[PDB]
Parts: sequence; C-alpha cells; structure tokens
Amino acid sequence: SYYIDADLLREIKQHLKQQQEGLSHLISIIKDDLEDIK
Amino acid sequence: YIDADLLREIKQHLKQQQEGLSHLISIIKDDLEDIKLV
Amino acid sequence: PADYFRILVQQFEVQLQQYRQQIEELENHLATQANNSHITPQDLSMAMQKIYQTFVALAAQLQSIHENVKVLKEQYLGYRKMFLG
Repeated sequence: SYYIDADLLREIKQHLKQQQEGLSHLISIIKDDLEDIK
Repeated sequence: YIDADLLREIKQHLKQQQEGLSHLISIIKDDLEDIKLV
Repeated sequence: PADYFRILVQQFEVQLQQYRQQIEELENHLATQANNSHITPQDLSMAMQKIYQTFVALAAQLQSIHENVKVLKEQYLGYRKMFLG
C-alpha cells in the first residue's frame, strides 16, 4: 500500500498542457537533436 | 521557465514517491529484523 | 534461492535500475535553467508519466517482497515449533 496525492498529479498535468512552447524554439531543439544523434 | 510553481509541484510529487517506497522498505526491514528476534 | 525468489530479485532490480535512470535524467533537466530550455514541457509530461509507471511497479514488488518475507517467518516459525518445541 502506498499513499500518493492524485489531485497533485493531475494538477501537474494541467500546468504542463496549459504552458505552450515557442515553435521557433521547438524547432531549434529538434535540429540540435538530429545533429547530436548523427 | 520552466515555471517555479510547477517545479515545487513536481518536487513534492517525486518526494511523495520516495516516501512511499521508503515506507515499504521500512516494513520489509522490520520483518527481517523480527525474524532474528523470534 | 528458488525460482519464485530469484525471478523477484531480478524483476525487482531491472525496475530499480530504470527508476534510477529516469530520476537522474529528470533531476538533471530541472537542475539548471539552461538545461530546462533544452526540453519541451511535453517531455516532462512524458518523464513524469514514465517515472510514475515505474514507481507503481516498484511499489508492487516491494509489497510482494513483504509478503514473501512474511511466509518465510511463518514457515521458519512452523519448523521451530516442530523441532525445537
């Protein structure tokens, strides 16, 4: 048996969806990845 | 960013996970210790 | 170390290693400010859901380990009453 606050967990989900990412930045990360892997 | 309130939320959540596992580990340790005591 | 005991110790170590890696990967990301900038908020949403799925597994194993050590004590107690009084 393990106690963990579920209200806090879904609260973390909301804050993650609400927050949006700059497309221009989102692409810089993708580029960097492809390069960093190849 | 990332937001600081969302950080404190995450930290609190992960901490809750550790406390949960640690609690179970404590029960196991008690069981092992009581075995020696019989 | 029978099969039941061996499969648990092994299945319990693989989840332990996963959890260890996932946490360190996340802590490092949230460690420095420049580090968070190298990941999207939806990467966290992943990591979080991944670490939790592992946590649930770990918690299940630790629980079953508690159950095993419990029957160990009971059997051990059974034998003692038989051969030691």
